[PDB]
Amino acid sequence: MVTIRLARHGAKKRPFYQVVVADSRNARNGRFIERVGFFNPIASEKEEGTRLDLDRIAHWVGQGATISDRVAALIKEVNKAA
Amino acid sequence: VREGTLHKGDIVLCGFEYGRVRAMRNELGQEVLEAGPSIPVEILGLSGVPAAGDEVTVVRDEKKAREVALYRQGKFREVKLARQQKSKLENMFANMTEGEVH
Amino acid sequence: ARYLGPKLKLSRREGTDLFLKSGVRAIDTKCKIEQAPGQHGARKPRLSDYGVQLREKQKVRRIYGVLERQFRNYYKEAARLKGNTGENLLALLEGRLDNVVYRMGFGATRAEARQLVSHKAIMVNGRVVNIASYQVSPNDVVSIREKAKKQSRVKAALELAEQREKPTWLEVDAGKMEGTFKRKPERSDLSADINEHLIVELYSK
Amino acid sequence: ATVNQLVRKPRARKVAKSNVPALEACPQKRGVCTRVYTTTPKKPNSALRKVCRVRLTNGFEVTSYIGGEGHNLQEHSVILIRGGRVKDLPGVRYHTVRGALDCSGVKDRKQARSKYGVKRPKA
Amino acid sequence: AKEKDTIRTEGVVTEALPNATFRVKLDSGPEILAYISGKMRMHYIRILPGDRVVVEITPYDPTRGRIVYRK
Amino acid sequence: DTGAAAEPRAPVVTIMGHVDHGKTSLLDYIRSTKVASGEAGGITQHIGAYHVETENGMITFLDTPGHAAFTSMRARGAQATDIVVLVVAADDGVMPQTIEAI
RNA sequence: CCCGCAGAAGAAGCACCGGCUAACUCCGUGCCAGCAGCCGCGGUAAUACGGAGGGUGCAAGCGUUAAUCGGAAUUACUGGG
RNA sequence: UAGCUAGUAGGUGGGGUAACGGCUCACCUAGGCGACGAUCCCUAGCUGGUCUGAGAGGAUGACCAGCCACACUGGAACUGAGACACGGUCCAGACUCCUACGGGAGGCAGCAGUGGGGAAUAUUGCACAAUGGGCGCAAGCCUGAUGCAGCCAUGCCGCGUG
Repeated sequence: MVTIRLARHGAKKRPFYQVVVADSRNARNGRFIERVGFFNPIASEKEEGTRLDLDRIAHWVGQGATISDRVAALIKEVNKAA
Repeated sequence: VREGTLHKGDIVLCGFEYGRVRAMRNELGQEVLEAGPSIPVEILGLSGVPAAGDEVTVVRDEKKAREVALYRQGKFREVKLARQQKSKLENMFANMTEGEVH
Repeated sequence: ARYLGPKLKLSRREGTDLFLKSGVRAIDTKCKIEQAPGQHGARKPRLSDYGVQLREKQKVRRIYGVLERQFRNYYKEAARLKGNTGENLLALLEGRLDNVVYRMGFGATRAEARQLVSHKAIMVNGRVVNIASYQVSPNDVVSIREKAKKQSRVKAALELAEQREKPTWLEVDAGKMEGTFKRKPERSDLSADINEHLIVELYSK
Repeated sequence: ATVNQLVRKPRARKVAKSNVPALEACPQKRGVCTRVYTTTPKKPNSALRKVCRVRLTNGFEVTSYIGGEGHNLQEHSVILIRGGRVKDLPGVRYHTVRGALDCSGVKDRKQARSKYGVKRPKA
Repeated sequence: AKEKDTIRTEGVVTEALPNATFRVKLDSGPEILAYISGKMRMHYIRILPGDRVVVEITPYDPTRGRIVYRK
Repeated sequence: DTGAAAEPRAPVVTIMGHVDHGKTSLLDYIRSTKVASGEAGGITQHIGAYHVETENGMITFLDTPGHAAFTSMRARGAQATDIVVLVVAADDGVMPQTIEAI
């Protein structure tokens, strides 16, 4: 079934996550329905680094998709306002 | 084994062959991890079949030990393969020796 | 990395000085210019059309003190940019950190400038920078940090620095061991020695 | 050619065969050899040049040049075999690698030691 | 550089083949295939069987002579 | 090691002579194995080392053929072992094998 | 990742130099030994072999070999006869 | 490699499948495909792409990712939402091991690793700390996926040997 989850494409010892809508059976790096944001935990002092289109995430929750615990935490971090 | 200590992580140099001990067996006893001062021990994970007529010694480092082994083996082949060919010289070139060459 | 060899042989082979030594005096006696190095250099060269291209590649490369693989990377970047490739080449070479230190006159020579940037004397916008190849931006202050401040190394250099004709694209400063890089070099600002179509031509074949 | 004809029967590239039957996307192969002769070249040059019949491990019998000054090689000996024609001799498309497997390097050679298999002189 | 391990010894020329190649029987050795040397070709000299010539032989291949010296 | 702090070594002992007559039997009796004559032809054809418990005390044993082809193994086994034993039978009293172990 | 200590201390090789193709002389050998990617060099003054000196290229790599495309308008539609 | 096709090509009816269907059967008709290359043989996992090239093109499909196929050889089905099932099952065959010799056990084209092949490609490593799965309300357990280290100038790039 559909799950909102963090996939890691970044370099060795510098994870850069791509928050993404995918089925549960597929591997972390594998097949997916669509991208929805990104999350850099390593980050830098610049303002950008956590981004998520909420109209997309609320749509997928409306279609019944469940949310991975990190992405669930990042949604309740960014809210309307952090 | 003459000297009474030994562990799995030891790098070993046997003749011109080198390597790290993968596992240890003392006769029927396959559970040994250490060596006594008079016990026989099977070594496993050593490169090649060594010549079995000589002294085996543990060494400090895998990168270095390997190099040493390589060099000594090279030397061994070298002298043994050189001199010989040329020497068979005259006879091989000069005259067809005898007949009963069968 | 680095040439490491005798400096004057390159100037004598190229037949025009490359400024590699040139601290205390611009001495004629040591240089022996246009006589060529080695046994048979006395004879007239009668150089080829391939050789005049290949010589000019070495002439430019030996000024900045680059190796062919690093120098090739500047050529690839200069080529993809709009406008003249030779000018965008010389802009990236002049944009080096070890080069700006020589232009500001903090170091006596380009090798001493590369030594000071390697030895972590030099800071750009308050970052320390190890890498000599580092690409300086417009609006970049540059300075010596406290450990390397007021040593015999910088102090002798700042004296002989006054003789120079003084660059047009940067502010010199240097009353308190710093400098500011204002804007890009352009073809008029930089020297007339280089034949710029010629060095680019050699990579075409 | 006419464009309807090229639609009908298209253009066809040459086969572009290799110079070495040793092939197999390999730079090096192995063999056990048999006989070492010293055969004359073609008449524009003169010399007696050292050549060996290599039986390759893939079952091909081929012939191969021996470079450098003398060699230890004879009878059954395992050598390394790289490519490269020598045109002055008949049909030799291969060279033995000196200083490899059973082959001696060239003793008392000083220049160009990348060929001839010679570790650098130290004193 | 060249080393002086090549051996020179005499023989009677048995028979002339094509290509300036000769079947020469040595005194001690067997009968060996000998090619003529460069010098004879250079000074336009040709030779004939039944005559006794100095024949350089290599230890590497003892089946190939070299006719060094004149008729 | 630092200061030469080496500690006792139990003896390695080698046995030479003839299989079935007694050369196997001395080793086989301590281990209680009944492995004597279990190799083809009833004869020992290769070297082996076996560590024993003599109740109380420890000893290691090395075993090798007494025969002609195994001269080099008996030369290495003598210098590797602390003690050599030579078994002898009254069928011959003296052998070509007995002076080689002397 | 940052600071401190000591002292130029611990750290440069590899190919090539007849034309093509950037870079030359001497000595040894004497159509022999051997070089050779191509055309070719060497048979008594070898800028092409072997050694040495000098030089050139490139760099913790360098060279050779094998493999693919390019040059090849040498399967040519664009672009041949 | 120029003729190839009897369930072959079409229809009706029965049976079958989640569902269309010669899917499978009975009966009826004589067609189907074929030089715009059928059939047969050789050779080949395919593509987003990579490499080269001014482009057109050519060569190529490692790594990364999508999809299909295979799981000692040969064949079949069960259970189940989904398999005719890589570490499930049953039988036959080859082959290895065990044995009281009657009869049984096993399938590294999983990660390490060894024999062998070959010119030549690695440590019988550490941890669920992180991402992501399986189960569970959850703690938690399991995860050679994955994250990491060890090894090799193999490649790219940076720096030094003043």
